[PDB]
Amino acid sequence: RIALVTGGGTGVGRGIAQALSAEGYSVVITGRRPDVLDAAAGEIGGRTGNIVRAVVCDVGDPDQVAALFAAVRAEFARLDLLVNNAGSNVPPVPLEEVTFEQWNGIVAANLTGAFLCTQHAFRMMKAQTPRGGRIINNGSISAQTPRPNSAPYTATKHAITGLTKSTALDGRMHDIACGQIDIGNAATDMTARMSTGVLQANGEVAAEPTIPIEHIAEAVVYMASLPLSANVLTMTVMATRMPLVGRG
Amino acid sequence: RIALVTGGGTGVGRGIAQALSAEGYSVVITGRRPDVLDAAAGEIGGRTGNIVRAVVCDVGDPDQVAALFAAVRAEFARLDLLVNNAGSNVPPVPLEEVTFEQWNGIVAANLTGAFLCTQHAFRMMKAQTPRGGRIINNGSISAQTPRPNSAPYTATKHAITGLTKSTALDGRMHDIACGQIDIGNAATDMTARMSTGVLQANGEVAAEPTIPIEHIAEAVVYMASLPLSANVLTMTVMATRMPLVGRG
Amino acid sequence: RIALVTGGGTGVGRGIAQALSAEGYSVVITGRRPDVLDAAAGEIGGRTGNIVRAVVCDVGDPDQVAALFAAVRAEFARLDLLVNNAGSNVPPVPLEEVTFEQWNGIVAANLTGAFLCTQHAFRMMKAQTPRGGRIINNGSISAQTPRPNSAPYTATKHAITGLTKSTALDGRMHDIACGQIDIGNAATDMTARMSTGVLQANGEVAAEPTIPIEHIAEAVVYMASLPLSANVLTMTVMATRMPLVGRG
Amino acid sequence: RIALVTGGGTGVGRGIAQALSAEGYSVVITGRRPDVLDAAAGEIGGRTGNIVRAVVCDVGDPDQVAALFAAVRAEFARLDLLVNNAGSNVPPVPLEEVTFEQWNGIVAANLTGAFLCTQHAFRMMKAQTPRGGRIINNGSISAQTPRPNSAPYTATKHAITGLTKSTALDGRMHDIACGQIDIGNAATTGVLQANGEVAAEPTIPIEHIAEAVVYMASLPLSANVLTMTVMATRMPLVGRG
Repeated sequence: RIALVTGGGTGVGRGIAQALSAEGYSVVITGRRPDVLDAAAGEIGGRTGNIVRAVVCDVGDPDQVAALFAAVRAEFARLDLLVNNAGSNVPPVPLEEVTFEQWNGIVAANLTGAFLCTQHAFRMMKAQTPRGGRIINNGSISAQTPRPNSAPYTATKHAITGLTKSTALDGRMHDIACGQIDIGNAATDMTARMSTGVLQANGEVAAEPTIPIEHIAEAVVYMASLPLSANVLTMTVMATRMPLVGRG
Repeated sequence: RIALVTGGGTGVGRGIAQALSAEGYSVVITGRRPDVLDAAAGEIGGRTGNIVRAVVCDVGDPDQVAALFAAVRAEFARLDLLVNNAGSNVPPVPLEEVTFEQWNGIVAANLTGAFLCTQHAFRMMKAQTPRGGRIINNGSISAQTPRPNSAPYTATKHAITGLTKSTALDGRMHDIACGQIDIGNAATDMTARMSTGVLQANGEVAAEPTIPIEHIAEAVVYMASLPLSANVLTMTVMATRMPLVGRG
Repeated sequence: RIALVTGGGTGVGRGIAQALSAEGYSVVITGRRPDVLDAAAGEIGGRTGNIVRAVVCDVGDPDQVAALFAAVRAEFARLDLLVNNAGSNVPPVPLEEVTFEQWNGIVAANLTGAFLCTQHAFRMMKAQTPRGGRIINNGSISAQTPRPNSAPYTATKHAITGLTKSTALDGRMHDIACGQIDIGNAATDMTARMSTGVLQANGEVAAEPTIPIEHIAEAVVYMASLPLSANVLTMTVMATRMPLVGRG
Repeated sequence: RIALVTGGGTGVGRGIAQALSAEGYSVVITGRRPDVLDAAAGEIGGRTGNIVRAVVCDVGDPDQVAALFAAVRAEFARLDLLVNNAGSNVPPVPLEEVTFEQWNGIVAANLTGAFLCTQHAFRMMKAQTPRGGRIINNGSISAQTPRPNSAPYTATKHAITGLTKSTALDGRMHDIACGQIDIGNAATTGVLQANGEVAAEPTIPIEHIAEAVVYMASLPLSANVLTMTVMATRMPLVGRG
């Protein structure tokens, strides 16, 4: 099975790529930093003995995205699983202080990118035989309830839910499944913004609990392990003790 | 670890119970049909080789649920996992023709039982040591979007979403996690091969695609396997090509 | 036009009944206490010069609900609007201390009543010429996000959302429109000035910002002003500054 | 009271502007077509006797957006109400056939414009005295449930839900309220059903949408319609597709 994980050189993406590789998949990963990507491909293929190709790619750029998918096709002929994971955040700055440059950055990375990757996945999954495949979109807890000072991130994540639905709907008759995982506070280490301090509903900065990245990878492996006729349309996996379920 | 699965003698409940047993849990299942319950317990018990107990119990009855929980406490002293699976649908009938008996019946089976068991899980989990546990509510995609002639069913399943939400909020400080699985057309092979017709949005009757019960049991196993600090707040697992994600 | 407002002798329901009457509806309000209900009807009819009829009734009781609707048919021969407003919020107690009596009462008040009335509205609205009419369900902010120690109320209000969806679906072909209003901290000037403490997400007690009942009343008048072919499917009207939209 | 309606020259926006102008608001409308915009402002103004200004302005352009709000501040010194109504759709072409231009254009129209106007509204409303004001976001039924071949539209409208929540949250302590209206089949023949078939659907007069917006804005800042869905009753939505 062929898998493509955008933003798979670092963090959650990497742990997903790693777990996917251990399960047998051939895995392509994308990122913008060749050293990081090269490194991760080497370590993961290292451990698993299975194929790991690294393509440097800006998913906001349509030519680069188109090139990425033409390379994947040229080497593997088909694509069985796409994990749309590339993203980014804005500093928690006041809403009216977000620069145009920051705004464009997050729309491209968090929404446009996931959209261009879906298009190319559709074109490949429709054409290949057997037809079909799965697309899993990395969402966020921000697809449900915002932190203060997070309009852009919160918009782009909400937009991903929309994308997931339309994709789930348009792909139905084509044996293409689409599902979304909303992630709550997954972190490799205390270097992450959750341990470093994130805004609470009252506008204060505080540290929040996190969950090992390993659990998310596990979850995604389960979503992808399903036959095309089953689908995890949405799932929320989170640090249990982080604020979310109460009023803020 | 000790697990309790209501309505675990049949269907989704049985598959969940079996999977949990194969995972090494000591499993306790409930139901109203003694033969069927024993049979189930015996079979699972055999294949896995672990303690699978069967208690005949009407989870809509406070006295029975009390006994149910007193039994569990007396044998195992603790409870790590409660799966609220007991529940039943209803043959569709025009909204105004639903009898009081039917309404009351479907409220007790789909809501009250799950509430009563949650109550007792909480009391056990808050008092046991180590303290804490996980509660998984079986909801339904009717918690999202109804079939025609299903007000009572749709209401109780929406009500489960709220129950999960409150249980999750109230349990947060006690290491008690709760999450909901919304299932879309899971069926045993025999039941699915029946091609039972169901009401579409336009009122027509037609059979729908289904998925194996195993995939739901795998998902519940995953949910349950996380440490207490992690939680699947919700997840929709479904037959990919059944109607739902588009407009009805 | 004929309108029926359950629990319309007091609070939000009384305010709605007042505004509808002011709009030239004939209004039937229901409630458990005769003196209260009678006074309200007379007070309202006074200001507007329109018929306000007070029926002392427990909408959780099937027989009573039947007499109620029979009394409505016998006098006005039609029903054009049903506002399911009767309900109640238990004073907050730990999840596991909620008595069976409390549970049955809140489920009967907050969900059963609305269903039974909706059943009879259907009956009448399908029979009359020309057919149709509107149903407005009083949901809650708790249909979205719970306060701590409120699983029963949160569950019954979530349930109303299910009810509304199925009602809207089933009524479609009969020119019956269903919509729901989720109210956030609406209060009488009397009740509001008391500064009553309520539970926050963290378990602290504090008074919260409120809004005049008059605004909910105005909202319902708008919902009902639409021809049957248009519908406010849902609206949330709330105190702008009360906690809700951020994480708790 | 000073109101600003983006895309107020035509369709739903123009209805909202008309209704607001009738309630006694001074109104500013925006659009890219000066001829249409000028004429709509004249029609409305002549009907109500109230000030209606037309600013030619593409909301996806941060300079034009800044210049627009500077003109509002210049004449009125304040803004009480922003209605983010501007927006567009993309032909029901299959998902992989949508062009990059079509994508960029709907993103700019439906999400970026709303965000940019929101920014400037915040700046003004936090500075003016009395401070605060209200922002009403025109969302869509597509923020709940998609038609086939509508990923870009469905995503951007879902994004509006995110924007609304964050605005409501960040605005709370500055006497800024923000709510969203999801419209179903405003009249402005056949559209795509869940099964891919083309069929026509019930609609609702612009007049009822405008009424709903007028209701939302009639509230004092301490009250807010956080979201509402106003729709043609008998259109598919609440059932499975």
